[PDB]
Amino acid sequence: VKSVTLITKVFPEGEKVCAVVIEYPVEIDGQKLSPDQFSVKVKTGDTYSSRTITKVYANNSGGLSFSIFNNRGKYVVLELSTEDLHSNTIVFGPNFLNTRMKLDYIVSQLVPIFDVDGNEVEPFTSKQTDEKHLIIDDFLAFTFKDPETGVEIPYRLFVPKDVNPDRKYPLVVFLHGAGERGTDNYLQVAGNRGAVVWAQPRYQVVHPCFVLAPQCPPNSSWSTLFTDRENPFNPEKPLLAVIKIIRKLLDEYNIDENRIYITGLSMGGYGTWTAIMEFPELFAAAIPICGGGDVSKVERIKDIPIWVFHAEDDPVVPVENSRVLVKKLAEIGGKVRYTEYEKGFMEKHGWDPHGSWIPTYENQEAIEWLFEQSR
Amino acid sequence: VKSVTLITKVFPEGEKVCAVVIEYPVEIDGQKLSPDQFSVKVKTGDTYSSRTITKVYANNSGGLSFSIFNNRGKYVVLELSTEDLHSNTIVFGPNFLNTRMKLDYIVSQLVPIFDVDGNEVEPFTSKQTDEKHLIIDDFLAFTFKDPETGVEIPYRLFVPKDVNPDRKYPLVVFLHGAGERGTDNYLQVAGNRGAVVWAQPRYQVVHPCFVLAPQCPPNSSWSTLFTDRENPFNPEKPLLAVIKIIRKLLDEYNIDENRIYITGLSMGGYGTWTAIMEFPELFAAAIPICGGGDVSKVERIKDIPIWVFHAEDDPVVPVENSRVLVKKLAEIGGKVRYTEYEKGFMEKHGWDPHGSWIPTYENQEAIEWLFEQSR
Amino acid sequence: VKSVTLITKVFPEGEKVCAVVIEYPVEIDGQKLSPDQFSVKVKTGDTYSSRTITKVYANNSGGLSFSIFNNRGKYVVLELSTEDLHSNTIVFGPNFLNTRMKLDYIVSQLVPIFDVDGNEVEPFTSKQTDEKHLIIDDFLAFTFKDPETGVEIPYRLFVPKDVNPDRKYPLVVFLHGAGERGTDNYLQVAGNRGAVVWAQPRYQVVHPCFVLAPQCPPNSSWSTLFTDRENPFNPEKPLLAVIKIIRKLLDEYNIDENRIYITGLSMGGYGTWTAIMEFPELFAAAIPICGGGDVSKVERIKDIPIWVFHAEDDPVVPVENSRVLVKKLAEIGGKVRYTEYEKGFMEKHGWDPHGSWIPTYENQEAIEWLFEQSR
Amino acid sequence: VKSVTLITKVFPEGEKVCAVVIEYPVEIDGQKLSPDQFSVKVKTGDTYSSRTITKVYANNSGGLSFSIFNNRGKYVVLELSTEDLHSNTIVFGPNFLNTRMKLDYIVSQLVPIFDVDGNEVEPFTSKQTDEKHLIIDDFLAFTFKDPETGVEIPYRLFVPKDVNPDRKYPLVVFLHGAGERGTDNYLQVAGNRGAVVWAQPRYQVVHPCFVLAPQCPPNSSWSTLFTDNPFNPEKPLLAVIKIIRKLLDEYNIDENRIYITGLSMGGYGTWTAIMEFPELFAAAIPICGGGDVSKVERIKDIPIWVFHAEDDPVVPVENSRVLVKKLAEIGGKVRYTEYEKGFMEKHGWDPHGSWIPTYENQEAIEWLFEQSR
Amino acid sequence: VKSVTLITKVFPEGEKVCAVVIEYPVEIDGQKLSPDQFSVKVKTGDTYSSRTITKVYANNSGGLSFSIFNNRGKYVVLELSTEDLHSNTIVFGPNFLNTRMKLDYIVSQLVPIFDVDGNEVEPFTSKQTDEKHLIIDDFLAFTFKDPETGVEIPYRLFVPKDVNPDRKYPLVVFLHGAGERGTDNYLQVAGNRGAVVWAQPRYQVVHPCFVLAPQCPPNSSWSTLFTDNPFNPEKPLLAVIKIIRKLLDEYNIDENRIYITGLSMGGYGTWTAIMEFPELFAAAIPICGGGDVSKVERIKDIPIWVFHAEDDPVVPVENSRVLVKKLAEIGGKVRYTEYEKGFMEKHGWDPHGSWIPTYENQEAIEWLFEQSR
Repeated sequence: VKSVTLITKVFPEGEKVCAVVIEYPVEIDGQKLSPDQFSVKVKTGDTYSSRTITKVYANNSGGLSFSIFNNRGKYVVLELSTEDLHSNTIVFGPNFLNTRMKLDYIVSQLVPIFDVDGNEVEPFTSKQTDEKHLIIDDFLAFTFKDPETGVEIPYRLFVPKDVNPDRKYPLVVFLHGAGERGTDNYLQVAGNRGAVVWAQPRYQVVHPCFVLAPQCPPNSSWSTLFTDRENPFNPEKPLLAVIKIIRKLLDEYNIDENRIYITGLSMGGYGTWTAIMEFPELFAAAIPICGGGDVSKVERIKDIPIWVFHAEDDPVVPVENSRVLVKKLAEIGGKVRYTEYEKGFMEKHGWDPHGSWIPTYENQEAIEWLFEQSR
Repeated sequence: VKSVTLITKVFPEGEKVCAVVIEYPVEIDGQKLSPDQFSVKVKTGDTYSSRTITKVYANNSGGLSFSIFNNRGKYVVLELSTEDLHSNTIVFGPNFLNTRMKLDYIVSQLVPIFDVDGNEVEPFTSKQTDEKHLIIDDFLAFTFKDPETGVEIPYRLFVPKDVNPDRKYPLVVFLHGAGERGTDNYLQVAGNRGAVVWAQPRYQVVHPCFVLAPQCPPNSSWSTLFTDRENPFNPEKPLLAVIKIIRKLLDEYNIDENRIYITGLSMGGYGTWTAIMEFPELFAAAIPICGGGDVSKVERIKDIPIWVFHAEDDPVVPVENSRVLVKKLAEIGGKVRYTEYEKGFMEKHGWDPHGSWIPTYENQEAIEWLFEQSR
Repeated sequence: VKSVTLITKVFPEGEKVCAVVIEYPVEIDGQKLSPDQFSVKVKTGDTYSSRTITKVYANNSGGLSFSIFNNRGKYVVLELSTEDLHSNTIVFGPNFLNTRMKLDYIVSQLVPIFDVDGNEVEPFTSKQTDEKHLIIDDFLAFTFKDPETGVEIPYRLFVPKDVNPDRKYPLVVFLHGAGERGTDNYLQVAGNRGAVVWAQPRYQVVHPCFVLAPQCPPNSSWSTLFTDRENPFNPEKPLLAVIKIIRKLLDEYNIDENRIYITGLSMGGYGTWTAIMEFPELFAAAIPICGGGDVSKVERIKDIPIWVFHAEDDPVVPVENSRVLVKKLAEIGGKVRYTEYEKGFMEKHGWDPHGSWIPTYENQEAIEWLFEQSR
Repeated sequence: VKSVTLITKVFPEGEKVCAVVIEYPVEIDGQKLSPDQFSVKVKTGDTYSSRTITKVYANNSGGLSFSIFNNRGKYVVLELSTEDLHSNTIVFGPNFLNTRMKLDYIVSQLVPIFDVDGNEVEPFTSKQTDEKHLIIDDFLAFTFKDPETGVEIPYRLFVPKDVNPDRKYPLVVFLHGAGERGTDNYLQVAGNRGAVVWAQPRYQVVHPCFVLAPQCPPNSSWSTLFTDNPFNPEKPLLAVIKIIRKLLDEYNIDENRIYITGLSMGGYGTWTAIMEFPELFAAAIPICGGGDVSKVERIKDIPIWVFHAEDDPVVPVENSRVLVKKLAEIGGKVRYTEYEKGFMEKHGWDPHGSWIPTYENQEAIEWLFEQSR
Repeated sequence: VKSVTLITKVFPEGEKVCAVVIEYPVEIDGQKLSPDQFSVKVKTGDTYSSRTITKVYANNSGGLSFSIFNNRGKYVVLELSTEDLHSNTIVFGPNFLNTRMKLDYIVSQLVPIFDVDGNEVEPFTSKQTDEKHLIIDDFLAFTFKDPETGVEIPYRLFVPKDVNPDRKYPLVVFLHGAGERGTDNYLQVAGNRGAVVWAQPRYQVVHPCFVLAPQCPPNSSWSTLFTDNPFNPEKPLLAVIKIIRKLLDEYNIDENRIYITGLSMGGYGTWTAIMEFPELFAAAIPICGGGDVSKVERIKDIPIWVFHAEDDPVVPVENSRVLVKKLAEIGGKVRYTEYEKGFMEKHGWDPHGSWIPTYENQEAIEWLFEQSR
């Protein structure tokens, strides 16, 4: 048996282990396979618990790709329920700092299975061999040293593919929330669908597009939110660092300066507002999700298309925070939109009301809308 | 213990008691509070039944506002399930006349609770002290005497706030259904989300805007629906009265004559159609929900933007009623839209199929759409 | 007792028997009727199973029309749950060929019922007397002999009504999937909501419109999908036949040549792509649902408005199939849209992931969108 | 169709319709029969409501008797569920007087069924052509006027079948049950398993015997219970003694095994019967009643097994305690089975209904019969 | 309000709060009373938690006694559910030593209630003014120091009421239960129905008798079980014999029906008691214990009924087998009821807890009492 590969995918609520792919020395028909032949367990933290297997099938790809036409291949897929308790890869530390658990699995083929050549492959158990992160392992990693400050910002960058280099494509920059702050250069891309959505085939196929995901570094913030109990709206070192890495990106890549979009939640949201306000010239449009908020400075962004999102009953970042801005924006001639989710609506869907970014990145309108903005 | 305040909010299906706020002489941390410490009961009609408490928390506001940051305050909030049987404030009388039950509650703190100062507040029970109606207690009340007829129409009016008086804002006039007919000048604003939606922060913050809610007076109707088994489409005294109170409103207030929107359901819907047809000049746009219907007269409204709404299986006001109008409108060059909800769709969501206004006022498109109309 | 009429309606997932209407010699008040007075059973195949009755009511129409105002009439309606196991009329044969079961019912009035005249109608049992197919029995049937080939294509055609003959209306042509291939000239109209949606009152009332539903004939396909394991994209005899029957339609009917829309799923989808590519001049706009796919030939359709739909996890027609086209379209200047449903999304709603046409025809945007296209 | 016959059967809780037996003009292959092919509803009292069909079959018999070896033919039994809400024939009106609603049933055959050669059989609907009461229609009915007190007492009498007439058999006398006071000469025997348990084959093959169920008229009691102190003979009980004498005169009954048993008011009834005629009876099972403890000496020699649920809310458990205590301390021949609080509610029975598990206690039955003089 | 009184009752599983009795200053019409009108919570140990009110009413009594005929007045009983998680007064600490948390309850009347003339009665909240322990507060408490071994033994003693003093009555001696070792003179009698079953009216009206529940101090056992071989008398058991003698000296007790019974360690206790003083006892029910099989000859003549669950994970079922086997082969007078694997888990009891169904087995009770010398 060649390998056992854990597969992760980023779901609205974060990255989860979503399937396990086993590479058999020979092919195998899944025409005959079945979930109860197999066992998948996660360690947390000193015991194992069962992940529940929803489907089973085989292919030669190695992906989650399945055809009712050729249910055979050296790769057997074990698709797992995303509703499982320990499906997440990120445990929520307290304060505002999550951590992503070194992944720990054990898999078993419990009974013999019929192979195509054939006819009998003997039961095995194995810890994993491989992680393979969907729509995360496509972002290159780079660190950046702000030559003027010292501050080092890790960042992940998605770069379109099969795409004529003689055109220029947009850039969606993503600022993450306090929870993904860190140093591992991974959290920012796995915390929620903030960076990754823009990189999904479904969208790339109609709007290619770079994505940038800077990670901002445990003890600080994008804005001066966590660095100044005086006023949280000012540009902090990390945010400035990032503007420079946008500039680096412009320099190196067929990036259309006219369509630099920015978005982020919480700290990343506060951060979006600050970015556009301290650099009105830089960005084509913004989606700030549950942040704030320098009202004196809305005059600058009067001409930037902006869709705001906040849940009414968010108890971490008060909704008044977004209302103040939108209200002032609108009366001033804005160019602004605002979906504010109803009290309960979030809970109703199984979401902390603070996680207002979740329906947001699942909004086809918002994404389509963002791409029709330009300068 | 200073006070016990019932809080009502208008939900799609009507006003419900949604929380109870207790004012304690000292502050209290909810960091330590919990639903099972407390009891909330409603009288109906000679016995009490339990309202079920979903959350518990404390603040200094007095509102449903909660921060995971300062779960303390002289106000303790007891949030109640909106799914409870006797959560409504309006019992449906038979015929077509609802009544709103004088509200009758009793609340108890069942065990001692730790205060911040501290440390021990002793169990109590109390009937209520206060009602405090969210997004209803913002509409001023006024009665109007139609000097030409005699007819007295009570009305509630919402008036934007924090808003430059040197600009002019729109006016959304709301005509309610037979069920809210009356004299108490409350029903029209609590029957459903018809008046109140337009006054929600989420919308006011991007389109300020007056709202008018005339109440029409038990034995009559907006159109001659209930006053003439000959043809129901003609302007009845109440509807005419109202046009005059629009005129009063224009006179007194920075109301933009170009953006007078009108909407209503059933009798209020029939009434919307009549209003625009007998005063094509007055209104910028209309949303008529399950009404009718003077087809001869569609030529006048040929230029008014109109979105129609009716559920297919409404058994009170037949759907053909809306189809006839829309059909004739469209072929004539309308300027019309039409969402007709599928048989079952309503039931499926827990709604009488006659209550087609419910998804409607919960439609972001419809609201956004209404505000981009003007003359 | 005059008659017992089975009523069918086409639901997203196919035609189902949805109610039973009994014609009584006298009138009857349903004011007093009730489901438990009655029994409805289906044969499958040598035993009967219970259909579950959700409502009961009476009218004089004979339709599913109900008024809380006149719950009386010679027609008693027995509305049945659409969630029943043997509610469908089509059993899925294996391979790619469904068949529609000759319908077999037995109904009983189990106890006496009070009539209006009155007062006592005696229990009965009866097999059915009548089928009466909603929004299917409106399409005329015609067969066509392609004079150049020999191929005979049956087809169903919907023709607007109450509509000025001096204007011209659009034509929505529907190509069905392999499953509805056949000869009975019915399957194509009952397999899913593909033809019928466009004929629903809700839409006809705002966009009248012909609908054409050719049926393509067991051993073949619209494109050369099933007729050439070399390349599936070429025009097959049936598809060509159909273009000619469009021409027949133009000739005979007030059909606006500028607004000939085309749509279809699977084989019908493959077929849509081919149609527009081999006749760029003929069609105003297209919605191809899970098909393919001649990439070399996208240059021709560069100017046709097109909304593509495919579910990510469709295992019959791979999603890459639609992505390839959309991707190439877009970079070439398309005029294209693309909703690709998320892995799981379908299953989540109770739908085979291959049935991506189901949310699609239930999309108000897509329908509204289609009608604003023209030449 | 030749007929549709209801079948009643006395369950611990009382009488119930528990089968509908449908008589065909041919022979039906029950092999292929199914509950979902029929429907049975009971009118109450304005509307009808469904009865749950639990099983189906197919004998030549006509009784609720089924054999896996021939599931055929002429007769078709539909067994109904006894957890159905409207399975009770008796409805407790608002008092101590229940009543037996005349039975109203409609029965339909929903689909064609295959007969034995098969051959379809085409659907029908019908009201019932028949009632038929198991074991309960096996008790002869008689009335007796007290010659004496005018006061007429209806009785039901079970006679052993078909056993050697030149021998004497025991007599079991049952006393209901304020609930069953009346005139129909039916309530006393349908209220519960009071009189019927003795009559079931399972007990009759081994202790063949007569059983006597008189009926107290309304507005009276067996003891002076519902007149007032409550323990002296009332007209009705007096009259019953005479009926016993009448039966001895008329029947081969063993005078040394006349047993008495009763149930609530019948239970008072029982204690009074024995304390006032201590010579007459060989043994007694008073269930949740009471009686004169100043007269316990009189009965010190009769085997007695006393039954009462501790959480009884109608007849204070205390009434048995006092008697049992005094009895045992004075020499005895007494038994006591005091059901624990909760036990009754645990088994779905009103805690006053202690006769329910009692008459179902095979040890108590066998015990009674081991008595004599 | 005059008072709020908790009511404890010994359930097979141990002691529980099962009613709160609320004393008004007027008379309440229980007819109109409802569970949803009150709330009762038990503090444990930091927070409180809800108790389930299952029933409500309304007597002048004060006990858990209800009559449908007057649901009134002064006193109001709220019965609590015994399937509640925190219904146990005793919490098993981590060992063979449980403990009885001082009872902490808060009780509220949520709505006005109609009194008998009615007349509202206005809501209140209160902690408890009272405990009150059913049957358990009917055993006098005494201590005894061994004059002898210093070793002090607390005991509870039940005395028959109110029966003829010029007669001798049996004595039942109960031995807990490592769990119930202590000093409070309460655990032995609350752990389970060990001592109380004998005291319930249902058994007392028919076999009136004394019962003795001594308490083994902690760190000891009745036999040498928790010292070490485990079958010889320990200080505690020795002392208890003397208490028996003391009671005979002090009380009208029939020396020919002194019965011994115990339960786990008390069960060892029992086998040791009899093998070391074979003259003293008339019969014995050892429950899941063991003992010296080399000394079985000694006891060959005492009626004994042995009980033990086969899947016991504390005291190997084998210990009873060996004794019962040797006993029967040697002449006997022995019974054995070995509960099948699963039976205990089927009924919600720890398979070690075999005393639970045993003390609930009315056949075993009646059996013990049929013994003598």
